Amino acid sequence: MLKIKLEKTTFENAKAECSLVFIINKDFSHAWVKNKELLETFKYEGEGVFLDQENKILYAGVKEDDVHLLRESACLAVRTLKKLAFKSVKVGVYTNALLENLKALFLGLKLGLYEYDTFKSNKKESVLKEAIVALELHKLEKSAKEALKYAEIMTESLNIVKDLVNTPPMIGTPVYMAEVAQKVAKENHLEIHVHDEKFLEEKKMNAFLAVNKASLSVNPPRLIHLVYKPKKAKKKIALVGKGLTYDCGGLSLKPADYMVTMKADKGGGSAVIGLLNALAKLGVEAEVHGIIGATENMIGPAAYKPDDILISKEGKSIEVRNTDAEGRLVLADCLSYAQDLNPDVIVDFATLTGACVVGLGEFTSAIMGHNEELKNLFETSGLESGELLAKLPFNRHLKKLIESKIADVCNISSSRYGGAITAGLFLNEFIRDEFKDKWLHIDIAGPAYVEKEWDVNSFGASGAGVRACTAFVEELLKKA
Amino acid sequence: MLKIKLEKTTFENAKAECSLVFIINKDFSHAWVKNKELLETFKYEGEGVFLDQENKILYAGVKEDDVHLLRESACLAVRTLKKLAFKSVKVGVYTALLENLKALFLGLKLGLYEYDTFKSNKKESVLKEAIVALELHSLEKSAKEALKYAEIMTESLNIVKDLVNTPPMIGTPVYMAEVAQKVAKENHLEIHVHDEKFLEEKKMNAFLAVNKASLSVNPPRLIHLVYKPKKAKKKIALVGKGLTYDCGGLSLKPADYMVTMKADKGGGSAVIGLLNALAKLGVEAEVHGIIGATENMIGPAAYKPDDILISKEGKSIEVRNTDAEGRLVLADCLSYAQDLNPDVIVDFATLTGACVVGLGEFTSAIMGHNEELKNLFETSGLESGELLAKLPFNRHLKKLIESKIADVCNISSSRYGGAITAGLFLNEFIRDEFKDKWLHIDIAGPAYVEKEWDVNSFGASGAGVRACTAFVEELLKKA
Amino acid sequence: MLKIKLEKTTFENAKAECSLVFIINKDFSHAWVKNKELLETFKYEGEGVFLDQENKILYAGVKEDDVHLLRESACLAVRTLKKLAFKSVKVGVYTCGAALLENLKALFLGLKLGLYEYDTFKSNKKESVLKEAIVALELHKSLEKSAKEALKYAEIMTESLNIVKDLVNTPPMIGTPVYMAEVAQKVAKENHLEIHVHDEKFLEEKKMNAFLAVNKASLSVNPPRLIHLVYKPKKAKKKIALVGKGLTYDCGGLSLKPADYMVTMKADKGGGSAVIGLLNALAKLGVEAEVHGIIGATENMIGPAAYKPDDILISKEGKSIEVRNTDAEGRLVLADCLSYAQDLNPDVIVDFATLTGACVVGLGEFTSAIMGHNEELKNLFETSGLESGELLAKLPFNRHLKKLIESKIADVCNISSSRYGGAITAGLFLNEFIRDEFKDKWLHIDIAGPAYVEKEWDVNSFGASGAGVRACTAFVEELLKKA
Ligand code: NA
Ligand code: NA
Ligand code: NA
Ligand SMILES: [Zn+2]
Ligand SMILES: [Zn+2]
Ligand SMILES: [Zn+2]
Ligand SMILES: [Zn+2]
Ligand SMILES: [Zn+2]
Ligand SMILES: [Zn+2]
Repeated sequence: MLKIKLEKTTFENAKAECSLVFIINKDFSHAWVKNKELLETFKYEGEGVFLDQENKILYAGVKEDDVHLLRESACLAVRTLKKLAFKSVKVGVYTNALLENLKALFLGLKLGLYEYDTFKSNKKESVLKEAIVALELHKLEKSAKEALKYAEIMTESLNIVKDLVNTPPMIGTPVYMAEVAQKVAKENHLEIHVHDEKFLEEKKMNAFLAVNKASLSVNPPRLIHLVYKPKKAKKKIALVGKGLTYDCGGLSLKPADYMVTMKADKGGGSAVIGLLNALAKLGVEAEVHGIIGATENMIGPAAYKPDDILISKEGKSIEVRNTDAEGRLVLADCLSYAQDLNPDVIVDFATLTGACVVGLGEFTSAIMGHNEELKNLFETSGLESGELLAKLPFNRHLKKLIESKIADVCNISSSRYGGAITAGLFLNEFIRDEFKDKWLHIDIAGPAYVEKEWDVNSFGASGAGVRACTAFVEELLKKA
Repeated sequence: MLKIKLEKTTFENAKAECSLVFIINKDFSHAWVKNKELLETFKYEGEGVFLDQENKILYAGVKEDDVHLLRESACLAVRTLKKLAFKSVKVGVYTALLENLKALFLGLKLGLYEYDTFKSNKKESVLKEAIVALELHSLEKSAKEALKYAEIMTESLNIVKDLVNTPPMIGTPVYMAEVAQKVAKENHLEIHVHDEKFLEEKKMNAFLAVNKASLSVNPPRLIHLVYKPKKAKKKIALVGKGLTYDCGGLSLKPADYMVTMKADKGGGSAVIGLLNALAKLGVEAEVHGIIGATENMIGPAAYKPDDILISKEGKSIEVRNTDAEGRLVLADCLSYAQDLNPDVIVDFATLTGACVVGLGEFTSAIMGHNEELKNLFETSGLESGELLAKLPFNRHLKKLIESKIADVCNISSSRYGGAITAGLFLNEFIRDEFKDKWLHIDIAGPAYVEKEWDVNSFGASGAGVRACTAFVEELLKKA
Repeated sequence: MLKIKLEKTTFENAKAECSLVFIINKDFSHAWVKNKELLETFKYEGEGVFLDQENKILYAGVKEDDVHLLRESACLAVRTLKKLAFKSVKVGVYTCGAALLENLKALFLGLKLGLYEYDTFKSNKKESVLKEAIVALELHKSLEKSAKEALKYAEIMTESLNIVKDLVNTPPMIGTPVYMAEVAQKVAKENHLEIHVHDEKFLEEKKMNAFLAVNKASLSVNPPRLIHLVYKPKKAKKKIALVGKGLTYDCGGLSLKPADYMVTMKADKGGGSAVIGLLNALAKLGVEAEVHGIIGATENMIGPAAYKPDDILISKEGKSIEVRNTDAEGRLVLADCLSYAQDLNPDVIVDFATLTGACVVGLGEFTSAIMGHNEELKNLFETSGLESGELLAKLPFNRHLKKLIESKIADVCNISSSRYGGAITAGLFLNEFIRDEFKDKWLHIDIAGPAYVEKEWDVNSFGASGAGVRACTAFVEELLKKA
């Protein structure tokens, strides 16, 4: 809740309790650097932050003239000030290019306040409450206002997602996800449907139901369906999300080291809820459907099993060989329900595979699908939004590794290599021909939840997928 | 090899002891399908091969009208006929025309390859020739061009494959050098073969560290091939990991992961084959092939987790795992490569398991800074029939190879991003003035695979050779 | 080194390019807190350091009035100042809960230790501008004589510690057993000590086959060294033998260590290294005792000549040893070196070894284990050692543990038959090689935890700590007091 006040005034004349000045690429020459000697004395060379005490100026380093590094720096700056006693900070303006840099600056600043400290007995309300932005170029009023609108909506949407994903699993049940979705629907006047295991049975979503069987009597599943219907709809978009509120691996039980952080296996479903908040408040011209399959994957005497053969809603049978490959079962059924809506575009988000993380690192999501133009659009837009992405290619050799001797498809690969992609090729088996060129699969298993601070993300949930998909939709609608 | 004869005749008039007919996308309607009824009776629907016994016609299915699937079926067809009694097969011409003809002739030829040297039941094939009727399903010009590529590329691939398949007691660093010597003699190439004393003079201590355990058994070799044509539009350095065996070192591999490590020399072998291909194709570029050859063995002299190595470039390396040895060898070989002032540097290595986990066994990773250069390699490589993907660097991953007691650590602090942090390790040894001239290709996946797939027999594939050849040809076009 | 200058003046009139003031227990009331308002505005509440830029004052928090936290904070202050542009810092004299002498020692040693870091191989490494601390002889709450005594201790102990740390931090390709002998030779030359460096033939003649078995794998690459340093003062009240495990690298042998466990094994020479540093310290402190430093140096490598599970070795002492795991090699080298040590007929024998993983599992990374039979001797080492700033714990033998190192085909086994009590059963194994006439004169110190830690803690930088040197030094001094 960092308020940003835009003011038609010079940086020098603007009034706040302290000052923020960015040092881009180690350039200390600007007028705003009031006491350069002080920096020399204490050897500040532009890496990280430095507080001039006398002048009450916080300097924040930006290693290269780069919009993404500016976003990071702004976040680090406000993180720093949050611990101090200044109620307000003033900052000059740093910079299509102008709009993107103002978005980065304002979003950066606002995300600086976030941390998941709900359970800390020492949590303190920040004194820092406002950033005063002097509308004057470091090197317009229309752009600032637009950027500020984005920053407020995106900050709110990301923090919704981050709060949901960070919520511990005894609390963050499938029912709890549905409640978060209800608030978002009520806030934006959206249509929402919340289906239970009875609906799932009716629609023959037996893959989804299988995953939930261990825990049905404790925490029943929810299929959550949000709809944003605007005045003008240029496209119909289905966003499909894995809402595994806890994943212990089922009977194929995860080792202890790997079960921690599995409250974040609802990262994909949570991003979809945040995406409907963001896309509705931005008022995009598209009918957007947010579909979340929510359940735990627990172990117990009613668990689904290695050797079970499940009949998916689409009709294809699935040999289960490992119950820890559960996200793709839930997704198989949720994608089927999505396709019944006849959307122009389907994007699914999932913390699907460990192999993705092994391949791309913790900070980068994978993009899969058939339509290269579509995959490129999502990548380019996503990269610009500040998310790290990489396309991973299908091939015919990988496709063969998910065959089953006794079912239509196996829920794991016969090889220990290519897991993220064979997982995407599993999902493909349930994408109808007439949707294969309209479909994107985004595996956010890495950056959805990371146990350290990085970029604009505090320890834990990051809200991965939200910015990227928002940018993707906006660019898509520009062509439409 | 498979002799391919180009004849200006109709398919019908051409003569051979059997016929090969491709069935594209289940189209059985063509005149060359002599007896449709037979195929109906025996339920042949165009998947794989089917042999018309009376007419002596082998049908080979191509699932889609696709040049790469054609290359695959052509290989399967010859594999099938290799076990039969026909000395010759005739085939029509299938169709851009150039790539199709290249795919056809290459695929046909590769169908004969099997690593069967140590098999006691091996017989010589009866099949010697494919008669190609120059008739579509000038032409002769394109055909003669595709056949020249096919012959050079088959030869080049089989050089790489025989070398990679050679078991480690035989395929020593010295053995690699001898193979490189042969290629240089056949191609009138300049060649230098340096030993551990040269390494020592050049202060290539990361390289030497990996070899220390086994120095007294099989000494290391730095192999330097040079192709220098009449006209050189570019200077190109090709740099290969030549680990002729990798047991992991003191960080010993589990038994399950040590099998196939004779193929840790896949990158170095690719480079040897590339100089064969690029010299015989007569490309207008000066090409240097640089191969760092050694084993990574375990013993009382092995370099150790906790060793801190001074690279030739001068940066220090904290060793935390002796099974990340390839990047040490390459660190020094890249430094040697850069002294040559090349316009382009590409390295090939079977570098990381994480690459394989990430992309699957059939696909190589492309890393670097220059997007235009990576894109050229990717696009040309895919067209050559190799599977590739670009993997992106980022600033977060770069932090993971930091060391508290050296300039860089030879492993990442994270379990995640292995192939890429290995790429970022290599990057610390690429001078600023070469960072935009550099490609890193991780072929740990497709270099060696324990089954047949596409045009590849069990074992070595020759991965990297086709993709880099196409990359070079495309590159010189723009120069 | 950080030059310390003692000056007879007030803190205020002393001159330096910056000041250091400790803030104890969040009390900001002292006159040396020049601008108290500044600290409030920027929410400095006494945790860690805070720099008053305008006044050039570094505050360093000391959570309680405690001599050990003072030592830690001093170190932090100088670590912080090392990265700045000040050539000199001035500080006053602090007397926390120790006494004046121990507080002076803490302050001066902490300050000096703040400069250490193992950065030899770093390319970015730069010399620090910070060269001196000006100590103004004025109490925060004979002073000069005590300060001179504390300064000498801090000077000798800093030097001794950094010798151990440089040696332990040295990577294994370089830090061979021969390299260990060379460092010992330098120490000997510097201090005019007797030194003997025995090779594998001496080991052979003395029938030290446990020692030799460990070395067999790597004999042809790096021959072993038995290092024997001797400090002989005019007046010696006691003969003290210090015995150290000098495994310059331990890959585990044929019982190969997992990869994640083989890293840091350059530090398996921590015990031997501490003994080398201990002779430097004790000679320069001029202690009144004949001190022997015995170091068994070798690698424990894998190879075709490596000693094996099922090998049965005849120790120098005569007892046969069933080997069931080659990664329990330190106790074999120590069996033979302890035997050698007892041949000196010392009054006290202390061995130091990075001996067991179980010790670390038991006490944590920061604490050493003390074993032996003589409770009073054990207590002297513990108390002395704690006061010196090392963390320590006595671990008790018992008869049930002793049975677990029995062998069906030899006199003793080099591992226990149980997964439990590893550090203690290793100590009981050592005991089998301690003659009856030395059982009440023997201490075994397992420094497997603190000798090497992969982070900064207390006064120790990433890596080697020099664990054991401060503790043993204090123990010898206390011992000689009563003698
Ligand atoms: Na994650
Ligand atoms: Na492979
Ligand atoms: Na330790
Ligand atoms: Zn799972
Ligand atoms: Zn899951
Ligand atoms: Zn390796
Ligand atoms: Zn390797
Ligand atoms: Zn050991
Ligand atoms: Zn040891």
